[PDB]
Amino acid sequence: PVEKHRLDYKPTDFLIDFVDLDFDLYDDRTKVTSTLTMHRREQTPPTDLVLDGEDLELESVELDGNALSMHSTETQKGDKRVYSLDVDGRLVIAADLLPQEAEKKFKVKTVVYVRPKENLQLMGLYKSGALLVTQCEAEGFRRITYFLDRPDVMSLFKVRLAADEKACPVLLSNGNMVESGKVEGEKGRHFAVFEDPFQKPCYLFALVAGDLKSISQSFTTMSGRNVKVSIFSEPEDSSKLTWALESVLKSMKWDEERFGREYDLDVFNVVCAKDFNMGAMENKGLNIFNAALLLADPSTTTDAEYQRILNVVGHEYFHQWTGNRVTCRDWFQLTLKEGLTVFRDQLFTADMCSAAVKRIEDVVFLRSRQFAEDSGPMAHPIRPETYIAMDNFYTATVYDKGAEVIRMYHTLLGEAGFRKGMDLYFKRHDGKAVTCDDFRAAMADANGRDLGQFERWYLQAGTPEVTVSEAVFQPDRKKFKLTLKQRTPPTPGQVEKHPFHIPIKVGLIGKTSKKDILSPPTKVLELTEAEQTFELDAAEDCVLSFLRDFSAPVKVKHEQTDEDIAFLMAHDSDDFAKWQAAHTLASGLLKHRAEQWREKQGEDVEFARLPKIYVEAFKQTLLEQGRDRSIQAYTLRLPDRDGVAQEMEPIDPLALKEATESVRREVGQLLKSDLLKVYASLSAESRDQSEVSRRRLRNVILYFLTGERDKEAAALAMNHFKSAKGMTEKYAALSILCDIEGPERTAALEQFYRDAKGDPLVLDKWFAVQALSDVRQVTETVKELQKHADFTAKNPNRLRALIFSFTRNPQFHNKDGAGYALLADSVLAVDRFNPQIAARGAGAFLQWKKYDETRQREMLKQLRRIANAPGLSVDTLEIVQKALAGAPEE
Ligand SMILES: [Zn+2]
Ligand SMILES: [Zn+2]
Repeated sequence: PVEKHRLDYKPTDFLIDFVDLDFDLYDDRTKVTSTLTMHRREQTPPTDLVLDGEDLELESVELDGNALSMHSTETQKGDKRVYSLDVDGRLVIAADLLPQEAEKKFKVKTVVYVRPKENLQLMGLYKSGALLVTQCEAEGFRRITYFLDRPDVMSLFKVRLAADEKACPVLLSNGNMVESGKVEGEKGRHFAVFEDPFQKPCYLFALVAGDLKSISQSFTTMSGRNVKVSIFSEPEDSSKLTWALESVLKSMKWDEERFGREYDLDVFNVVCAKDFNMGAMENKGLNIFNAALLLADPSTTTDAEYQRILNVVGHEYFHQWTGNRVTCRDWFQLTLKEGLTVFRDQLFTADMCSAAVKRIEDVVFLRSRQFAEDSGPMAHPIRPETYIAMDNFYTATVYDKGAEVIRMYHTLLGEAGFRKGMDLYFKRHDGKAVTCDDFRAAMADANGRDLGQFERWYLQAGTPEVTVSEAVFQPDRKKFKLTLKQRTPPTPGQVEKHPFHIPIKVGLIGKTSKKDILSPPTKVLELTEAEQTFELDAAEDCVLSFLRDFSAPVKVKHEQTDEDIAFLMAHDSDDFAKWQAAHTLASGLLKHRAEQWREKQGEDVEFARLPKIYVEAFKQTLLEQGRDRSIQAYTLRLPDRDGVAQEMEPIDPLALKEATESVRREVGQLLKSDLLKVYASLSAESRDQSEVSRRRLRNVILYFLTGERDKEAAALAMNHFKSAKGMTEKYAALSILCDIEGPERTAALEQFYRDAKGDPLVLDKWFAVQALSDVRQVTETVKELQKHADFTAKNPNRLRALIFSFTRNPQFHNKDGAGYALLADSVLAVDRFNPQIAARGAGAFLQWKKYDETRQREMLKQLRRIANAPGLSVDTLEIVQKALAGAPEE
C-alpha cells in the first residue's frame, strides 16, 4: 500500500447498521456467513461500495437476496448483476446496483472460508493450543469477513458460533448469549448466539471456542448492578487464575473511586491464550490475554511478573472507558486511548503497590526503550503524521511517552482539574469515535486553560533537552535565580522543533535546614520559551532539586559537584529526585569508565578508585533501617545499561558491560562485610509488598556479592538457587550463575529445565536466561538452541524468549557480525508467516548510525539483506526502509 496521511481523513461513504455473523467452526476450514445491513451517508451522491477483505476464500455474494456473479470478460457480454474484486481483494459493488436514495438500507450477504490452523499471522481467526481465538486490532477483522475495517465505523453485532461439542464445549463472543442448543442436522455439534446491545467498532470483536475452565466472582457496581467477572483458561492452567481475578476486582473498584467510571455490562470475561502477539487485548466484554500476563503461581511466577499481571489486567479494564465507550476516530489517534490508559494503569499500580517504585520503573523504561526510538530513524510523535503499516506504531512512544504527556496534563492542571477534564471528556464523547484534539479541548475547556502550545507534544517527535544554564543563590535579595534553555534535535521529516510547553517541578534544599525551603516544597515551573529565567524565594543558601517526579519526558543538562549530589542523595524530599541524584552519580561513573574502555578497546584500561562520595552513600543506603527496601534495592542497583548507552556516542555495549562489571566488583570488595551482614538479615511465599521488597533487596545484594564470578561466587549463587522457595529468588540466582562458566551453571540450567515439567512459561525463562548469558560462544549457544525440540518460531513468546532476549545481550553487537546475521536470518524466516513479530525483531537494527564504523557496515549489510528479500512483508519493509532512509543508496 501507499503511505497514509493524518490530514487526509474523511468520513466513510457508507454506514453499517447491523452485522449478522454465522460461524461454522473447524480447525482446517471455517465457514463465515455474514450479512451487512448498510446505507449511504446523507447528502452524498451514489458511489461504489468498497469493503475491506484479506485472504478470504469467497464462495457467494448476495445483494438484497439476489445473487451476484464474479465480474469477468464473459460477464461483460450483458450481465450487470456482477460484483468485482480490486487488486487488493476488496469487495466492490457498482453504484448502479445500490439504492439511489442515501437513507435506503441494503443487505450484502457473503459466504467465505478461512483457515485458522494455517493462520500463523495470529490476526483474525486462528488456533492457539486447544482454542480457537481471534485478534482484530488494528485491521485484522478484514481477515475474517468483509467489513469497513476502520474504528470510526460502529454497529450492532449478532454472532452465531457452531463447533464440535467435544472439542469446543465453551463458546464465547461479545455481548450476552441469547440462545444455545444442538445443531439440527449435524449430530455432535452445538451452537451459541451472542448479541451485543451496544455498537462497537470491528477491532473490538472477539470469539473464543475450545475446552475452557473458569473461576468467577460477582462485583457490585456503585449503581447496584451485579457483574459476573470470569477468568477462562485451558483445564491444565485453571488453578492459576486467582491473582488475575482479584486484579479485575481491584481495577473495577479503583476506576469507580478515582475516576467515577462504572462498568455497563452484565458480564466481564477474560480468556487466556497461549499464542498471542500482544500482551492482552481489550475486546468488549471478552478480553483475551497472553498467558504470560495472566497465569500466576508462586513456583513459576516472579514478583515482577506478579505486578505486571496486576498492571496489565487493570490496563485492559481501563480500556472499557478510555478506548471502548470512547474510541478512536482513526488509527492516527491511537495514543488517545493508549497513552491515556497507560497513565491510568500507572496511577493504579502506584496505588496498589508503591508509587515511587513504579515511577522509577516507568522512567527507567522510558529513558532506555523510548528514548532510543525517539532518537532513531523510526522517531515519530505520539500522534503520527504518516504510516504504512499501522501495526508498526504500537510503540513505546505512543504508549509510554503518550502516558507521560497525559501526566503533564495532570501536572499543569492538578488532580481536581484533571478530574474535571476527564468528566467532561467522558460526558461529551461517550459512544463516539473522537481524536486527540477532543481530549485536549476537554482539558482546556473544563479548566479555562489555554493548551494551544501543548499540542506540540502531539506534533513534534524527539526528546527535548533542558539545560540548567544558571542556578545561583542571591543572598542580598533572598532569591534563587534559575535560567533554563530547551532544544530538540531534528527527527525524520521534521528538522525545526518549536519550543514545547514543559512543566518542570523544582525544589530547594537549604544548606543549613537540610530540608525543603519552598512553600509548597515543590513548585511547577512552566518552561514555554527557548530560554527562560525564573526567580524562586530562598531564605537561605540552597541546592537545586531539578525535575522532581520526572515531570517532563526530557533530557537534563545540569552541572553539579559531587558534594551537591551527595547533599541531595541524603536530604532531598522527592523520591524520584533522591533516586535520580544517586542514579546521576552512578551513571557518570559508568559512562566515564566505558569511555576509557572504549578509547583503548580494553587494551590496558586502568580505572580510578571509586570516589568516597559514591561508596559512602552506597554504604549508608545499604545499612539503612526503616526505609522502603524496594527503594533501597533500586538505589543500590547499577544504572540500566540501555539507559547509559543512550547518553553515549558512539554506543559501545562491550565497553559499557566491562564498566558495569568493574563497578560491581569494586563495591563488592569495599563493602563485602556489610553486604554479607544485610544479606543474612533478609532470609526467610507471601504476596505482601513487605516480602516483595525484602526479596528484591536480597537479590540485588547477591549481585554485588558475586561479582568476582569465581568458585566462591558460584557456590553462593548455587545455594541461593537451591534454597529458593519461589521463582523470584530462583531465577535471580540462575541469572547470576549463567554468567559464571562452570559446573554450577550447567547443573542449575539442567535442573531448571526438569523443574519446569513442560511449563511453556518456565521454558521461556530457560531459553531467555541462556540468550542473555555473558559467556563465551553465547552466540553459538543461541544458534544451536534454535534446533532445540522445545523451540518453535510459530509461538511469539518462545521466539521472543530466545531471539529477542539475545538482541539485548551485549555480545549481540560482536564486531564479527555473527550476532547481526543470526537476527537477520531469524527475521527473514519469521516474516514469511508472522510479519508483526519480524518487524519488531528488525527494529534492533534501527540505531545503526550510533555505533562504530565496523558495526555500522555489518548492520547496514543485514538491513539491506532484509530489505532486498523477495516477498518481504509490508510491516518489516517499513521498519528497515525507515532505518535505511539516512543510509547510503544501493
Ligand atoms: Zn492494549
Ligand atoms: Zn492498551
